[PDB]
Amino acid sequence: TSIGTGYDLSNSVFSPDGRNFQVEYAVKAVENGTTSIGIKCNDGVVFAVEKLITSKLLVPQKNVKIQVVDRHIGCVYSGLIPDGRHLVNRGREEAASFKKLYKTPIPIPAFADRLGQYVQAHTLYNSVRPFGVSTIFGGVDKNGAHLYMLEPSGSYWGYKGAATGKGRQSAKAELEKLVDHHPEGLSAREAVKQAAKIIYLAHEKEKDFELEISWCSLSETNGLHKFVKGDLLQEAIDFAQK
Amino acid sequence: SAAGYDRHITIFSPEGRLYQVEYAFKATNQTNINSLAVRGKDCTVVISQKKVPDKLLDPTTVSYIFCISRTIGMVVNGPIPDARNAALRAKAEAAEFRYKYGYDMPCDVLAKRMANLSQIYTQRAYMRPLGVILTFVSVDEELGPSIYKTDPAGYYVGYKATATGPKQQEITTNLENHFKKSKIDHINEESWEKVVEFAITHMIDALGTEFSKNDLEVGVATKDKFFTLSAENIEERLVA
Amino acid sequence: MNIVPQDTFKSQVSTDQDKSVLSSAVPSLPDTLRQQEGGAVPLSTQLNDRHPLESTLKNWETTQRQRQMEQYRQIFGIAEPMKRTMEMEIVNRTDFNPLSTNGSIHRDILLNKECSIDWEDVYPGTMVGDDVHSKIEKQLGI
Amino acid sequence: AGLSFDNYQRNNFLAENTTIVGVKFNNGVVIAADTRSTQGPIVADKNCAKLHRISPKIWCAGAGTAADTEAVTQLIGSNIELHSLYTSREPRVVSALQMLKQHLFKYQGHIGAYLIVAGVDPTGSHLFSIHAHGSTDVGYYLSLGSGSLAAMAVLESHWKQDLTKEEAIKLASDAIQAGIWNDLGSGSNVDVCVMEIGKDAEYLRNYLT
Amino acid sequence: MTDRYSFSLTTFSPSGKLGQIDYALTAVKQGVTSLGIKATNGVVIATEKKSSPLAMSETLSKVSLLTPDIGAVYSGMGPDYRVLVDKSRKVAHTSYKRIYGEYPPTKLLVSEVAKIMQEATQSGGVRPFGVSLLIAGHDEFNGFSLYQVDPSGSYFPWKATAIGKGSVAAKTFLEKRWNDELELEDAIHIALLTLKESVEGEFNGDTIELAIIGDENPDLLGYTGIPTDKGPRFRKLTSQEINDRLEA
Amino acid sequence: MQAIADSFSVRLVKELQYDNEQNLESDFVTGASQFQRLAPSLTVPPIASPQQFLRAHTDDNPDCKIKIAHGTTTLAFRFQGGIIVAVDSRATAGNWVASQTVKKVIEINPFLLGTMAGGAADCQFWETWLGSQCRLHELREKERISVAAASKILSNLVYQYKGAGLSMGTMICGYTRKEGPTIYYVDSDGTRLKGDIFCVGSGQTFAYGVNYKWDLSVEDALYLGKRSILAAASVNLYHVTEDGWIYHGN
Amino acid sequence: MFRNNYDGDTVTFSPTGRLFQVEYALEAIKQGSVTVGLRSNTHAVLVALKRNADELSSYQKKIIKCDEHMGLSLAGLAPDARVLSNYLRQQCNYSSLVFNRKLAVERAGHLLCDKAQKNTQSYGGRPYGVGLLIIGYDKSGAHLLEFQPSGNVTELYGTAIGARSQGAKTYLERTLDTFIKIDGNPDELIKAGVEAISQSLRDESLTVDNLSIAIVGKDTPFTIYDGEAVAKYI
Amino acid sequence: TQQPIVTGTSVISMKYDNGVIIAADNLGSYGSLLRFNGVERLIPVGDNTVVGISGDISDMQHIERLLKDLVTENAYDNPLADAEEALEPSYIFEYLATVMYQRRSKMNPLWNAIIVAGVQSNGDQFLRYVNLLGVTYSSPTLATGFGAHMANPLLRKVVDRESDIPKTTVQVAEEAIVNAMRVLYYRDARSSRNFSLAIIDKNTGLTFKKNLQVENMKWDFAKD
Amino acid sequence: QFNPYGDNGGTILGIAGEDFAVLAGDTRNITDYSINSRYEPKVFDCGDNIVMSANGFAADGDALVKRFKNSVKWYHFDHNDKKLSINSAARNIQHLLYGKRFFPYYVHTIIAGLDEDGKGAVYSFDPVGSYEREQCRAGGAAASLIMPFLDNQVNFKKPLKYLSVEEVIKLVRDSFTSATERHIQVGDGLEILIVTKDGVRKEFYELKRD
Repeated sequence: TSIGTGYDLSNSVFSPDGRNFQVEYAVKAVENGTTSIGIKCNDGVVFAVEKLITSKLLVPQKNVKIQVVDRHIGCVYSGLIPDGRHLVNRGREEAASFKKLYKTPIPIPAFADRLGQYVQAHTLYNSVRPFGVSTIFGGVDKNGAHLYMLEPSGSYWGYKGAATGKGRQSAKAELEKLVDHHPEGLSAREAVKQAAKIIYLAHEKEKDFELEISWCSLSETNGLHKFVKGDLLQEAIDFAQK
Repeated sequence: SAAGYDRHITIFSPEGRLYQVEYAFKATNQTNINSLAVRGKDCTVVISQKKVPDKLLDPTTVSYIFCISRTIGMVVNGPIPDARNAALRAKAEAAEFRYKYGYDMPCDVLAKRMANLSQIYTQRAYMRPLGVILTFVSVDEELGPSIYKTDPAGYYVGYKATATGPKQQEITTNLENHFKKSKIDHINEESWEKVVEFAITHMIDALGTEFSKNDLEVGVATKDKFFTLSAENIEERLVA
Repeated sequence: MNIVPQDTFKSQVSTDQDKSVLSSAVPSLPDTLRQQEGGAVPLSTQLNDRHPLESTLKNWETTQRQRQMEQYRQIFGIAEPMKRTMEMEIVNRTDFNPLSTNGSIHRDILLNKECSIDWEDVYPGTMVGDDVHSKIEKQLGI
Repeated sequence: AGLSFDNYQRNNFLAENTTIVGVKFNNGVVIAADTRSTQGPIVADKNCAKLHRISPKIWCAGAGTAADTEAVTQLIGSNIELHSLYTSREPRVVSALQMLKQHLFKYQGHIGAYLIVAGVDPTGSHLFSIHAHGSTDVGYYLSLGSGSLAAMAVLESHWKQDLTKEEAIKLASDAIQAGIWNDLGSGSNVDVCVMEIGKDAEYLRNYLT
Repeated sequence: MTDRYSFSLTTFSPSGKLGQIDYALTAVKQGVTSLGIKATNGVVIATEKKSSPLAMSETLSKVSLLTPDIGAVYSGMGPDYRVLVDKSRKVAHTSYKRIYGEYPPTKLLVSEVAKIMQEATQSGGVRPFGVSLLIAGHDEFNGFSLYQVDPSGSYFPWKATAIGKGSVAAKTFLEKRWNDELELEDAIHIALLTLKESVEGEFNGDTIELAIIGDENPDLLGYTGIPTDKGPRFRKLTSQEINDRLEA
Repeated sequence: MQAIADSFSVRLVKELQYDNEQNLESDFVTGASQFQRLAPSLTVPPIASPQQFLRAHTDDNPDCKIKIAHGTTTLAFRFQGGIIVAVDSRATAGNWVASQTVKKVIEINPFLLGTMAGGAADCQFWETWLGSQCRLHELREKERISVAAASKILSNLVYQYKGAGLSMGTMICGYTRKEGPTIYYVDSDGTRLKGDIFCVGSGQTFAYGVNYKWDLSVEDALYLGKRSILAAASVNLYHVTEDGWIYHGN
Repeated sequence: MFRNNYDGDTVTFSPTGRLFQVEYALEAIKQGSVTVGLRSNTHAVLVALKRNADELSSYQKKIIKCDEHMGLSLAGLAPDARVLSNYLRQQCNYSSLVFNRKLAVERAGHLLCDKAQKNTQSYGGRPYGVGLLIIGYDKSGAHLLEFQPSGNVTELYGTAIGARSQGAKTYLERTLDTFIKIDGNPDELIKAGVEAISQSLRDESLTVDNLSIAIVGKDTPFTIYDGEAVAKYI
Repeated sequence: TQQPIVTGTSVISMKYDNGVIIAADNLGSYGSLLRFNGVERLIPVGDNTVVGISGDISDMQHIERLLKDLVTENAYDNPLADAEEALEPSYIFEYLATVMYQRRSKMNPLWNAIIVAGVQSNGDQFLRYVNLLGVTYSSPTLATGFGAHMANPLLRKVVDRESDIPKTTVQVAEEAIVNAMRVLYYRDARSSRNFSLAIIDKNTGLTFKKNLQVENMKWDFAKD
Repeated sequence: QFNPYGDNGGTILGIAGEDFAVLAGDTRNITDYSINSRYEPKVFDCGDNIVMSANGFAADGDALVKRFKNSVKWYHFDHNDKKLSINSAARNIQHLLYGKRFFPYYVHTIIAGLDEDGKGAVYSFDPVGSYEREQCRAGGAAASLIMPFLDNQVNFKKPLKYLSVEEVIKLVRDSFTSATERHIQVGDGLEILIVTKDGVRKEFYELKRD
């Protein structure tokens, strides 16, 4: 049963089947968030986000839905906005501390483990609650490109392609098709086009939507996280439409 | 059902039981994964089943086998977040033992230390037990090949060989039959590759299914180091 | 990353620095009767003529623990010291034995002192205010 | 808790108004000492046991502040016994050395104990010197005390790698005897303890009389 | 400031009973049987090493030496017993050995363990321990002694007793088989007979754990040279000795 | 738990020493709580010998020496009409010009007077603090504080800091209905002495010629105090009655 | 009915995945009166409608100055507004004292978000229940920010919060191109704000007692107009 | 702290019409032993600030760590961290002076003398000095240690008042600095022939010159 | 032991007029016999028409002025932007100085402004907070030279009450010129702050630079 009565009113409690229902409810909260996807290309990562069209009163350049943790790490999240902001702040702090200590940018697996330990620590006591966000992050290090997805339980994994939010099922189906049709791999620009296509397919929607695409590629951005400029974004949008 | 304050905290039921501990035990089988551990003449071998049904996952990042110290390896049955928590705790414990007492921590002593921590969790109202089962393996400089296991109840004990998971009964029965036939408590082999092959064959016979190179993880502890085999090593071991 | 304890000296003093023994008649002044120190011990005398090793011995274990936490933060991340501190706080907070002074077993397990003895363990150690109610008031902060 | 600092100011106001050797041999270690105990120039005791037992196969002999030496040895022995019970294993000399070093370093040299520690464990035979401030050193033959120079001269005269048990016992006894004859701090008798690998420790009280 | 306190986990029932202590006693009654018999020249402590067939029996021992002259056994929850044994070994040194230069007598160490167990019932952070302990010892001025300690912290001395799943039948057998002229060997034989009726499966030296408090053992001292240094009186019988006694 | 995380989440603030609340309060970062303490907070050097440090650095070129109160003769005595306090008002001269008359008698409140001796800053600061304490006490108890209580408060305060470096000697004089007129002498050594006649400063022996009887009139008492100060040597006179102190000047 | 079982505190999720205490804290904003903020490339303006308990009472202060270059207006719980305003004053004071810097508006928004997020994930406290509008002028020009006590901050050219703020917000959105280019003429921007806040009036009229204005600019320090100082704007 | 062990001698600096110039040698002494050659004592902060440090080398490295951490924390969650929210010389000096005075008040001082030089965002020159006691001051020419006794008299002949600043070109100021460094190498026993120089100009930005050597030395009249 | 004190010897002078006040100081900052700077002001406007100077160890004086200005900021925040009177400022400075009773600031402090009735007022402080209101006070190295000059020129000789601002400025300039001629530590420049009902005005004059 999805509702565990008598075992869902406090964090860090085991059900008779060995389940933790507060973490599952945080997962339910995550599943109602905006659709976000990540694709791992031959030598980089691409992140794509579907966003709702807001009022014209918002400053166009001060509203970015893709967060930069470090010069080589990109991140998006689905769920509670404040929880995502808190987790991104913690990730930036961890990256800064590692770079100060060991004079090198932090490898993606180490960053993922630190974030996962921090998230898991919030499923241990009844005085806190689990984070209501699922985070797709990635980047490039000396060992290559890495893409990870982290869940409210603290469990994280590396992915060839990841999706989260309301339209997670369609996005996952498209990602599986893309993996099947490209056993050899995929390039950064082709990844951008496919990410635009997947976001458009998943959205298909009340009035309109906008698309944000970011990428980090050794060949394209010299292993740095950058937002997609006007020309490439327009090309991706046109490819997605037709 | 606990039917009381034991629905949340670890206190005695009228029958004299701790339901949260038993529920953590139930949680230990969430991943639906089996692991086996056997001892050679001068090596110890652990083999864990790997299930990656999702095509979008990166298999190289899926592992339940951890390197705790130079000579100690660990296999965990249960969810991966608690597994990583326990792995970091065990690493810190081993390093602190070396700093405080001047020699490397034995496998059994580390198992006892983790069991004492689990006892703390069982007795404290505001601390929950971790829903994992830990299996430490090594080649101790005094005891030779060593396997020890700890559970959420705080109980720990050593084994000639062990199996953990939903299908652990069949594997244990097969191990008991083989040991009764051989009338020894260890595997009579001189190379760890042969012990790895024997453990793979035992797992295949017990589970009744065939395994490829990507369906298993293998860790080997010798008197020098504990190391994890890669895909090529497991593929080489399968061909025999 | 300290080894010998540092920053042990007091930087400011006041007549109401000890909040637990403040006089009810004059709240800005301490209550000498309930202090039970002999009645002739001004606070200023505690600022001079101290044995140089006393501060090092009194803060040694805390300094080693802080260094261990800093090492965990550097190598493992914020979560590991956070969890260690949380466990220690939870254990210390729920222990209230007004008739005993010995530490708990679980605290010793957490501090990795299960089979370790120091002189603090061998040597663990009135007219007014040495009863259960004083400890209750101090514990509850009322 | 711990050692008290009370009456330090009061005591300030009131104020204002031995030969020990250790020798390694091919299958173990030997420790030896003299038996003269003095209080200034007066001989307080002609038969005093200076060899102390940290553990059944780990022994030590000290100099400096006698009370500090005894107290530190007993505290480390209690810790060693508890650790051996906890690990269900024979105690190691390295562990006792680590405990002694860290305890002495904690007190910043204010505990005046200087030790020679010899022992046998499953890893082999070990001999160490320990200073009050916390520094430790390893050696094949060591001397300590006011008669340490004469004993060291004898040890440097007649030490070699291939030493049997009897040769090591004789060499240690000769070093203690030289300290006895040429130093006013020593003189009465020779106590020996032999720790051999795979056997029980042998404590010879008044080996030379 | 509601986190500065935690309400008591052990409270009185309307009938006047502490429920958690009773439930811990119930958990003790569900454990493996352990017994003790006091003789004129020694004390015997016995237990059943109930276990997986692939588990090494020698790795886990339910009989623990507390001092060279004091040992203990338990019935109930193993981890609680392990924690209590570590604490008792430490306390024997902190409170007695480093003060008087001697190991404590049996009754005082029993009192320390009992106080530690009692403090677990006056707590808002922990539940009481779920074990019952049998402690056997010898001391110079009191001779041989055997005590039982309950989860509430109460302790009592016994000529012979048993705890665990088969406590009632074992107590009946001991009542019918105890006299004040019994010898240590007779006590060992009676302990084996009593354990025979309790063990359901294999009854050999690999499923029984026996320990004795008898005469001093110079061979276990580890060194020679001091005539006044008494050897340990606690001794755990090996599997071969148990097999030899069972065959005879 | 998140507070622990913040404590372990990161240097600059540590070097600024602003992670401590006392440092933030002393520099008025978080507000003006520094100016809201009933018991003042006194800074000490974080060393093993603060007393030796202060004694060495105070007993040594510019005008930055600690100002010392006048060693001039002061007299206080009690009679059936109240209390007479007389201070020789000879003013020392320096590189400054006085705006008005300099008072060597501190007016603690409209009913209490104190006399300065030793450190001027210590006397002024602690007698103003004593006035604040007396006002709070009278507000709480709805009755005028007795002279004994105020003198004891000052004595306990100075005793808590005994040996730190404070130097002060004061005479607390007051007339209450219960006690009548009362004079106490309190110094930095912790002594608290009730008395009838006090003469402090240079020439105290000459001024101690006080012709004294408990039947003197107000005018006779004022004349006697003036004459005693003149023999010790203008004079400043204070007459303390149950209704307060009255300043005469002479 | 089922919501009643899962709204006890801030550390409890509903089975559908909702955090109800934070939603209630957000709902607490509409219990306050309407405030409006807008800006151009050179100036930023706040307009507040003040309320009184009765005719014998005074009107509540809705505009609080944080620093010579930054201020805010509040709508919601009074204690939370007091706490947050004091915190922002402390942060600006720290910046000025330690670095001789003027605290950036974006930095203040980030600090407020960090402070507000903590109360929504721990037991013992409650989430803040006041919304804020922050105006300022710094090296990046004029800035207007909207702070929501769930721990959210947005940067806008204009907005309105409080009861019946939808009309003012719609008016501001419709006429964005008008006030977006009112550079160097503070009076026109203030008048646009007054008209916007008048769009949200219900059976009430702006007087010299219930109207409050605030302006910051390039050479204009944060200034608050009350009483007769707003008479010419009515 | 409480005693210097490895030290550097002196730093000199002056203002000219469009910017500032600072210079310091590359030696770390160990008493009378000239132990370490190749110690950089000019720390560039941002694109507009240079900090020169004389005194204890370990404390200098601690200050370098503090400056790097300040630069990193400035860019934390700051989009325009290099365009309009970059650090100013005044901010850096205020932080450093606060640290120096606070550590003086703790009886745990940093044994250094620090000069901050740069150009503010409005084009104004910034040049200020702090030391281990927390004493701060500003002047058109600044120097520490031996330089304060020998370099300042030479530099004040070029820039003696504020009105002289607009009349001084970069070439004249650089020549004066080089001559002062040569004089210091002549008459300072703990000095080195190798030095680094930094020019901060409101038009050309930051120019950092390393491996500069004293040249044109008049070792010729010693023959008789 | 580390010595935390220093000396940056300078000279300051405060004079109270009928409806104005003046606080002047030399701008020379020196160490031993060396010149750190020739224009380093020591007299500051602290807001609310109050001028302050703390002569002696420069770091301590800078810290004291900084603390006073921050406290004034908080006073304006907490009391509806009420104007801080000169006597209240003197009390605050007394508390700030006495807060360091056992680790004192090594400075002598002068403040100046207008009282409640509009008359000029000057307050002088001892290093640990003892303070008094005075008509005129000189402090620093050359006070013993400046004071006799003013005493010869003025009667506290046209009375001080009827002097104008310009005459007081001229007297201060002449006294400082004489002190510069006689004292090695005095020279370079002189800065004067004048407080009247219209606010604070600054004037600067050059002095001998040898």
